[PDB]
Amino acid sequence: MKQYLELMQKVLDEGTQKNDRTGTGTLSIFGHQMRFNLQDGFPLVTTKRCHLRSIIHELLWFLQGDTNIAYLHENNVTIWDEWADENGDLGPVYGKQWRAWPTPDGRHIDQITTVLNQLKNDPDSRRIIVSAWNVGELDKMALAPCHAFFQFYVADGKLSCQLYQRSCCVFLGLPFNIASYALLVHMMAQQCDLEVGDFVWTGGDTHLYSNHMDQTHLQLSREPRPLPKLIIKRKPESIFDYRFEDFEIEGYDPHPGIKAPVAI
Amino acid sequence: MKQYLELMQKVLDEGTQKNDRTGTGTLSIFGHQMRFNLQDGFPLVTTKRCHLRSIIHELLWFLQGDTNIAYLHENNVTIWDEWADENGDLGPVYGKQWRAWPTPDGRHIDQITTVLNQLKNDPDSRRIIVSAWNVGELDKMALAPCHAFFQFYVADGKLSCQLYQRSCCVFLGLPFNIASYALLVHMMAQQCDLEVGDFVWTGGDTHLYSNHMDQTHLQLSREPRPLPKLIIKRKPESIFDYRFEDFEIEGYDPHPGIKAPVAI
Ligand SMILES: C#CCN(Cc1ccc2[nH]c(N)nc(=O)c2c1)c1ccc(C(=O)N[C@@H](CCC(=O)O)C(=O)O)cc1
Ligand SMILES: C#CCN(Cc1ccc2[nH]c(N)nc(=O)c2c1)c1ccc(C(=O)N[C@@H](CCC(=O)O)C(=O)O)cc1
Ligand SMILES: *c1cc(=O)[nH]c(=O)n1[C@H]1C[C@H](O)[C@@H](COP(=O)(O)O)O1
Ligand SMILES: O=c1ccn([C@H]2C[C@H](O)[C@@H](COP(=O)(O)O)O2)c(=O)[nH]1
Repeated sequence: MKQYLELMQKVLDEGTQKNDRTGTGTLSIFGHQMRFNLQDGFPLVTTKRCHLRSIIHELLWFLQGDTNIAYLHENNVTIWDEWADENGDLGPVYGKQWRAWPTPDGRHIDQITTVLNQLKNDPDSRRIIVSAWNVGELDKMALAPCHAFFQFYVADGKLSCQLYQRSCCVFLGLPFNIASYALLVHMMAQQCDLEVGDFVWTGGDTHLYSNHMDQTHLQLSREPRPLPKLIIKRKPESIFDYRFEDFEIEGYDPHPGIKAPVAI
Repeated sequence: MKQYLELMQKVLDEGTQKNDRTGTGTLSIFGHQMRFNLQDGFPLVTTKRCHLRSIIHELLWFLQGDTNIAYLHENNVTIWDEWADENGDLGPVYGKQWRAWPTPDGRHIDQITTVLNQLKNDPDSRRIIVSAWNVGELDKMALAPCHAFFQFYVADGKLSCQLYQRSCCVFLGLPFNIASYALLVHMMAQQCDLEVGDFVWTGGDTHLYSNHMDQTHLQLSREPRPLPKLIIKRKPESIFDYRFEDFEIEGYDPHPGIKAPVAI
């Protein structure tokens, strides 16, 4: 899409040559923001074919508060296998923090439940937030949260959301993170009887890995196409009752997929 | 400053009306990003005379890990009075989370010292973050954090910083926050022998209160003046050893001050 393709061009033109913890190298910029009016369509990239199957199961996985790769493997979703332990645990990552943030005194906070109730009962609140950046448990996580902080906002019966991504692999992860959250917004909006608003993406270290240069140049050649439309075919009793089948993307006519190496 | 004034104009041009828990009306937009090249000068508002004394003392107070206003009173800083209890306590706000975020294991994490060490030993890290948003202790705080989370970044021997402010009172609090963090960056930079880079400001619910409209337009009719210059007259042994006298602001010729009501 326009915004995404511009971010790619920006990294290429202004990026800085940094050496990352991988050793692979990187072109990087710091601080960037894009706005996606969800009224214009689901922000799923068209200049390259992306698969929602994994994006959806991961999100539903997150909402369960599950941090064991089990559910994902049972649905043929790899993504988190390269960081899971023997048993398939990743530590108190997204999900554990979303559904059971640990207080210093033993209790547990349910941020998703809180956010739902604030949306329904105090939509004007300026502190409707979900944070995965739990400092006290970062050392117990298989990896530090990339999409670490998000805030909801209601205005004219519309639900908007801003995500703060500390680290961003522009080529591989961004398309995935964007669709993931756009998805959540729709789910929340349906559960609270609100129209969808804007999805605002904000990133910290935004980069393109060196061995992605070819792919990026290839993708920048392709013309963006009309955005598809997300369809929710059922309104569950709660935001925790959604099932994979409930979603359907209509009108998605993307350019062919582009394979690329994942630096771990 | 150009960036600041354009923000105000944007809120006024694109903001929708909302009601906050203070019973006061507001004009707000959601999601915005601002950039300040610290090498251009110290980002202190000139279209309105600002008070540095308080800005500096609050910051030192934060770095000390202090959450009681006694210190602020000794130096005659009043900014926090309205929210302190009978004993001057504000609860586990900024200072406490920064210097001693409590984990569930009974440990405590000093995030400031941590980033300092990351800045010196692994400046390329994409996890140099300080968060005051402790879901577990929000209910003990006199006020939920406004400048909630910030990330550092190094490139070309320059230290940049990005702040995420969930809620922002454009006319009254923003000038304070900008200058506060710009100061933290200079200190962090001086301690790490780095040159200052950019201070990126990212806001969530950015608003102007209904009773600030006249002052806002008054200020908006003024022409920004050249940015002042910050001069540190000493290099302390640690980031925690700066005194008020170590700082000098030169070339500050602001327009007349503009008194305005604070929503509590
Ligand atoms: C962001 C995020 C979550 N994540 C996590 C995640 C973790 C480490 C990373 N490391 C690097 N170098 N780049 C990344 O974008 C990245 C993303 C993802 C995991 C795998 C794929 C991936 O390789 N894509 C495959 C599979 C897609 C699918 O199964 O649906 C592809 O062919 O597109 C994408 C996103
Ligand atoms: C940010 C922050 C810290 N804070 C804390 C803080 C806490 C709650 C808030 N609530 C609201 N409604 N607006 C705010 O900006 C705000 C700021 C401050 C508190 C007061 C002033 C203030 O009254 N402004 C006067 C100060 C005069 C003086 O120096 O004594 C001014 O005109 O500058 C500024 C900063
Ligand atoms: C909070 C503290 C700060 O440092 N700076 C700020 O601008 N503020 C503002 C935001 C808002 O006007 C009010 C907080 O209200 P709430 O927590 O959003 O409900 O103070
Ligand atoms: O949802 C995700 C997860 C990971 N990453 C990327 C960010 C970095 O490219 C790398 C993680 O590295 P560190 O930030 O921890 O160094 O994977 C994303 O872009 N999105």
